[PDB]
Amino acid sequence: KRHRKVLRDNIQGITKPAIRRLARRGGVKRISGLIYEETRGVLKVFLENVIRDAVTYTEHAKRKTVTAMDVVYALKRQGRTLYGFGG
Amino acid sequence: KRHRKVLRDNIQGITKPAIRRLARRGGVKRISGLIYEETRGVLKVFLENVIRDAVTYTEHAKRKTVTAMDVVYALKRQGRTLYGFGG
Amino acid sequence: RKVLRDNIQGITKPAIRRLARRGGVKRISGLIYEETRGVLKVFLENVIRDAVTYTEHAKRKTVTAMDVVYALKRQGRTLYGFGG
Amino acid sequence: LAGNAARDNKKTRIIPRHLQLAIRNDEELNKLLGRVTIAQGGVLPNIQAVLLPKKTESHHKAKGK
Amino acid sequence: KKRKRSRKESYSVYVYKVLKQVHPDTGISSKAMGIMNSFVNDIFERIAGEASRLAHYNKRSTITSREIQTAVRLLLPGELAKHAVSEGTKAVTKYTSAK
Amino acid sequence: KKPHRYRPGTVALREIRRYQKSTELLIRKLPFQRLVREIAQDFKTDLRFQSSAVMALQEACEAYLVGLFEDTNLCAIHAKRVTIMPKDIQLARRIRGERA
DNA sequence: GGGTTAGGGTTAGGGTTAGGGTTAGGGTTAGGGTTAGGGTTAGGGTTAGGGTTAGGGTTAGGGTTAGGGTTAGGGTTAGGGTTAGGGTTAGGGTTAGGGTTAGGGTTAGGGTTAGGGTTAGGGTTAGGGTTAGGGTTAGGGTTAGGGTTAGGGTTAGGGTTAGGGTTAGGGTTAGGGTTAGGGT
DNA sequence: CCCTAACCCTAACCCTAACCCTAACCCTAACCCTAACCCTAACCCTAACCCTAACCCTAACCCTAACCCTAACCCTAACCCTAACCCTAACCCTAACCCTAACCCTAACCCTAACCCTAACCCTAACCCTAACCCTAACCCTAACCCTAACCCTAACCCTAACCCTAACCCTAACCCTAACCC
Repeated sequence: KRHRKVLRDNIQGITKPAIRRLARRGGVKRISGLIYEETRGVLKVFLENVIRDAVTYTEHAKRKTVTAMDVVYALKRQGRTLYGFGG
Repeated sequence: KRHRKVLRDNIQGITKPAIRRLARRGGVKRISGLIYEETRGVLKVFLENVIRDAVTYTEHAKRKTVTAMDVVYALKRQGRTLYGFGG
Repeated sequence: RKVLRDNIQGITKPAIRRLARRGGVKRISGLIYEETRGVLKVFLENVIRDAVTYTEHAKRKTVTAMDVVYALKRQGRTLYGFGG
Repeated sequence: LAGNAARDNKKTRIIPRHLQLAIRNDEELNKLLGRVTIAQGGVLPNIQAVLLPKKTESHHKAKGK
Repeated sequence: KKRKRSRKESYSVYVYKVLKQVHPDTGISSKAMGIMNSFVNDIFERIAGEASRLAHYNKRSTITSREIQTAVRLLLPGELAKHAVSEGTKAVTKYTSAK
Repeated sequence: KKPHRYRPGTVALREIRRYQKSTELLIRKLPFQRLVREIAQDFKTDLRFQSSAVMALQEACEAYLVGLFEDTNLCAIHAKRVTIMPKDIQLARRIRGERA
């Protein structure tokens, strides 16, 4: 009836290794200890903002499913045009 | 089965008439329209504060059930002192 | 002599304004001066009646500073500093 | 927090007032020491806006028109 | 419960006897025992509580009769104090004569 | 007093007099069971509330709220008004000292 | 003014709800001792205090007159009062079954002593650097005018626009195949 | 693998803009007067920048005494079935409370206009501040000292607690004063 956990993943899965893999692509050489809590605060205010505009388009069509063309349409407004994931 | 969990509609569970019967015991004669949202803000802060101290006593005893002699031991510290529903 | 009137007329009108211009008040009506001598004789009565009770317990005849720091602590207004 | 408020007033000692400007300007240290009165301290500067001079000529006098 | 279960302690038998002396032929509901039994167990932790601190400030190590007389003078209010400091001494007088 | 209409503000005086003379709780028990359960999720999950714990929380929460309204009313009658409003609740909380 | 429409103390009849003993254990206490700790006495060194010695400097008074804030008394409208059905919905119950926990038997764990064995804290000083008046020495708030000039009114004659005649496409609401997003 | 909800063509029936056509208001460009506002020439604050000089914080000492390690100790919180109950299930109706929608009627809110009554000054006549100027009355620190308050024993007895039981407290019906109807 219910997954006993209701945490809905609390900004989790961004484990120390994942943030130490994205940073290394960037060029970072000696990541400091406190960065991990902060980089789970910047991802958070971004995933919400693409999402609030994404739901707003779907409710306009009255459908209940967030298709990828809705995420490509929301991402253009904020400023970054993803090319091709949805087309 | 019970495939649902408690959403956050509860704070609007206090109805518009219930805040007009807990204010007519108070002497209020002409309740204004905007009060109903504010009275759901004052109750909302209070129910959390008795609750955080209540859970903190239960976790001390390593149980999983918040019995009323825990609410009565939290309500004394904040300020009030319920006499009766407890020992 | 502790002339009753003189002791309370001791908190004079200038000092019932300068103790109130430290709070923000810009215009003070004439009758504030009488009421504010009333509320500083029903506060001292309560602090100086619970410093006498501790003093008697130790069979002493001098009201020390620590006793006033313990009278104020009970009523909810702790004072940090003039004591230990 | 007290020492950082002594440089701002250009002095090298943490005297009693500099202790109030650091326990009354914080939001998690003014909710613990919120009833205590500090000896020979002072008050934090605040004047409510409505009082500040802004009557704008006041009016009601001989028509300033 | 009775599965080798523990036995609680309540000042409920004593309250009933006092009700009989002040007002005969009157009874108390079990909900009203709960408010009253808590009061008798809350005035115990304020009157005894000021006594512990009074002993420490002085430096003395015993909570004797004088200490439970200064606590009644400070914690209780105005004329429910003179009528209770007087009542207690009368009962201490009798016990000193016989036990 | 045609049953059709009583002038505005006269039904309420009958309501105040009848309500102040009885002790039954005024918020419904099933909805308040839920508000406490939702607030508890954040502090921990897997917490089981005995029946008495949600009863006490109802008899304290009603009492804080019944009180704020009497003090909000005293503030309203000061300005010459006869009705509570959103602004009046905030003066009562700053003076009592709760908000800070 | 109305005669008026509005609730409020009684009361049989079950249905609970404290009373009411009543043994029946079940802890608790009231009797017995000793023994060591603790308050209680006395003396002597030393801090509030009061009581005039004086003095100086703010300081709290009294008058007075513009200024200004406040509080009235009329012109316009927001939370009251219906109303009753219908859409919830919070209650009255069910089993029933599992979740949890007060009842047990064994080991870290904190005084404890104790006589040394110190080391660090508590007084206890004389020198450093003083840190806050005061006298100059430049910048800012008010105070109240006078001369412009840049807004805040007007008309009237065009430029839209609202209303009142007139048509048919661009949307709805079910109704099928079709699939793909959870759910393991 | 294993499925149930989602979609998407499709197929019909009005709702609903567009177009047009006078005929009206409304809002533009001009056109004076009138008062906000910047300047201005004063008065009164407000820091800024030096210079003491004096008044203590911060370094020194010594000393004495609460901390501390090694030795024996011994309560006491540690884990584990276990009975047993009590709390969450998705189990279930149902009328009395939420809504709601059209409505009137007080209030909440502005304007103007009197009109008291508080605020800024100046003159003065003290009272409270210092230098202290003594003295003595309570405050603490030894010695010493019984009187009391602890600690194991032991033998009752007095307090829960389940078991009844009937008696005051209940809804519920039936029938009278008591204010709004408003001149």
